[PDB]
Amino acid sequence: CVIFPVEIDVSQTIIRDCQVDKQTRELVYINKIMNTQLTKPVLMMFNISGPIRSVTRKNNNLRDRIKSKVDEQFDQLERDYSDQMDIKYFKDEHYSVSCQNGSVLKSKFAKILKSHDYTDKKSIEAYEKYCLPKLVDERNDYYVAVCVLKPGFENGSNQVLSFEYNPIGNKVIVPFAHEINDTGLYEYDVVAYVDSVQFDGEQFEEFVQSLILPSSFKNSEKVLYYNEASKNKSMIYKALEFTTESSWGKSEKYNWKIFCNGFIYDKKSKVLYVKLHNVTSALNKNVILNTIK
Amino acid sequence: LDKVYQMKSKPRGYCLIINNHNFAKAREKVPKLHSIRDRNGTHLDAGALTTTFEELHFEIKPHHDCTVEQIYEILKIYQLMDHSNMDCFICCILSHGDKGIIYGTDGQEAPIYELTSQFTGLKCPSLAGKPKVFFIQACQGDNYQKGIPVETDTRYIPDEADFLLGMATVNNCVSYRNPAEGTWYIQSLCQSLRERCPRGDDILTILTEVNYEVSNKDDKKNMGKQMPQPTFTLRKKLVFPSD
Repeated sequence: CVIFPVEIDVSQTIIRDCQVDKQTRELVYINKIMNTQLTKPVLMMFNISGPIRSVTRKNNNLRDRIKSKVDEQFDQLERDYSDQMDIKYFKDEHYSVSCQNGSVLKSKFAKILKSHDYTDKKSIEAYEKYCLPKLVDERNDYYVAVCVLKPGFENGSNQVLSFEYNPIGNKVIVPFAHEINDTGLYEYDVVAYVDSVQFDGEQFEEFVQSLILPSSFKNSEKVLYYNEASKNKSMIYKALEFTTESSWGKSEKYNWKIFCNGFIYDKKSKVLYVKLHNVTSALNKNVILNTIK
Repeated sequence: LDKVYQMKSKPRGYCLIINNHNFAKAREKVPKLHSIRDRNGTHLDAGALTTTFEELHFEIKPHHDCTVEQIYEILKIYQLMDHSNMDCFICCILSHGDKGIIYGTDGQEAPIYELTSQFTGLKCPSLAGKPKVFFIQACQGDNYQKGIPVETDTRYIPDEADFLLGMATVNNCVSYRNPAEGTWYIQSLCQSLRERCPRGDDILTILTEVNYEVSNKDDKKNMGKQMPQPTFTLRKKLVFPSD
């Protein structure tokens, strides 16, 4: 049964944020860029609820271990009938992470002792207009993690990064935010797994609702929206459904339900399963949650 | 003048349908087979072949999820039996596979040769001279068949005679099974059999059409194409009538 799948194509984004102890959570982040042979210093940033107390590299076996635990949680919704078969640096050689107090990054930004210099203004200039303005706000807190994946990062496995940090105020900021673009629309391709956070349908209805799903190329396709509240569950997601006919005998129909995207919450476990696979939305924001107070 | 296999016997013959569904034991033991899923839908073809070979007066004999070892025994049984009052013997295997093999619930292969040779003229004197049919729905490789554009449409007999062997696919290529409706081959083998049997057409005529259907069936996804391919050492037209 085929061994020719997943390769230089598999690179959406995987994020896992778990509470490791009383006041320390751990962030695991794997993006497309980290999985390619960089030839120059690459820059990337996001938001963290608190300050980073340590940055390390993990084994790629993690990328699938996470994406599984989640993809499965959503797959229980679907009904796919497709044919099957039989001031706080953290230097290192390859990378270089820096964690500053949101607002501080704006005021000094230019300072690239993190060595994203040779990109000069013609390259940094970009990030202050399309990214930076979306990482700092009226809540001058919201620390910004700044990484500079320097070449060599590809060598060996362990492309996954892990941020150990101390949440401030009981807040958790799952980094979905993008790079403000001229067009006005953003395409999401990410799976996240955060735990020890309290539900919040208000912000999940707002997100899921503004999602434009991919097409199955069938006039009869309708995109329904859901808001179930099972036993130990609560799902807010949009799926695409269309009925299908038999391929031989009896006139038995088959009601599909695919491309499900949204948020699933385990009332008991206190875990948040997120899935935004190739969906478009005019909403480009991070998701803020509260740690079980 | 002519020739045709006898099929008068009221209880035509047995129909060991071996339907494999759960390959969990395999997902654990055999390492390579850990990223393997279960054959969801097989039930539609087991309940398809059972219906078909029922109107054709065949005394079906279903078998759960069996492992290689059990399978060998299951065959070693209907081999020591007497098949005189029977004018036909059928055997259907449904499960995963690869290069001329058919995995079992366990995860270890089981060469087709060692399964179909179990019913030679020698091994089963009772079945000598009577057609022994085999339908094998299973992968046979990891490769996908491309699809080119047609732009149309008293004595002694050999020990391995009378043998129809329907292969869900050519060698080296994959077979297709659909969770909602069923597998292409098994389904066509029935929708075409259960229909052409009234009008009295031999199985060899039926399998031709079947290769037609599955050839059109297309894997909308990975541009896939299936292509059955039977083999026979039969001596006379095989045909079974009903009511």
